[PDB]
Amino acid sequence: MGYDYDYLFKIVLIGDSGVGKSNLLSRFTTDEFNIESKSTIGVEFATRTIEVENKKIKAQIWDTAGLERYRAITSAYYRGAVGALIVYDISKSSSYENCNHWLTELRENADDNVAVGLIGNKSDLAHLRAVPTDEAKNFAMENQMLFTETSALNSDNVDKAFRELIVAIFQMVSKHQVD
Ligand SMILES: Nc1nc2c(ncn2[C@@H]2O[C@H](COP(=O)(O)OP(=O)(O)NP(=O)(O)O)[C@@H](O)[C@H]2O)c(=O)[nH]1
Ligand SMILES: Nc1nc2c(ncn2[C@@H]2O[C@H](COP(=O)(O)OP(=O)(O)NP(=O)(O)O)[C@@H](O)[C@H]2O)c(=O)[nH]1
Ligand SMILES: [Mg+2]
Repeated sequence: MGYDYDYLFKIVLIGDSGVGKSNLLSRFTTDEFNIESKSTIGVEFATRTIEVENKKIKAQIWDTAGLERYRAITSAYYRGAVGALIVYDISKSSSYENCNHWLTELRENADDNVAVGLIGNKSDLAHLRAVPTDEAKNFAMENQMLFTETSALNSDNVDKAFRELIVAIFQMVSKHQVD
């Protein structure tokens, strides 16, 4: 209360430890980055309110370490989420290859009809690129996922990545005028 919003969307970040989930969260919600961030303790969330078609959408973004955890924690994490972002590190091909493992956790825990986006983070490390863009783009298309390469470090495409997901959920859950 105190805040006028039309929608609240819970969105979860999933992906290997180290890919940059927490920095994506912090960059998107509070415009902060930390080069010395460590593995996440417990579960955290932050919120940013954006505007789409003149409606205010509260985007509540959840974060937890990309590591094995108990069933009760993972169920609470996914519960109520209407969007997910699967994150890999464009400089680390093993993280990208593990995306199918994250897709599996998603299918196993997520509510019906969640919007899914794939993010290749750390695009500022293109001098050490291990994952070709066209390969990742194709993988996203094959699995009906949004796709963006981002850098939490320099802010490149971070708003774009989150906004596109939010706009996609918004599209789904509201009525729209034609012409
Ligand atoms: N809780 C609450 N907040 C309101 C209400 N009306 C306006 N506000 C706050 O006042 C802010 C400024 O109003 P408004 O200009 O309508 O915001 P917008 O965000 O719609 N800006 P433009 O529309 O861009 O100014 C709103 O963004 C909102 O945070 C209200 O009825 N209840
Ligand atoms: N160069 C660069 N480094 C990044 C970028 N994003 C995150 N990092 C760095 O990569 C490291 C890991 O980031 P972090 O956000 O903590 O990853 P995480 O996915 O949250 N890990 P965990 O799951 O364990 O909690 C940190 O040193 C962080 O600063 C980026 O866009 N570019
Ligand atoms: Mg983290």
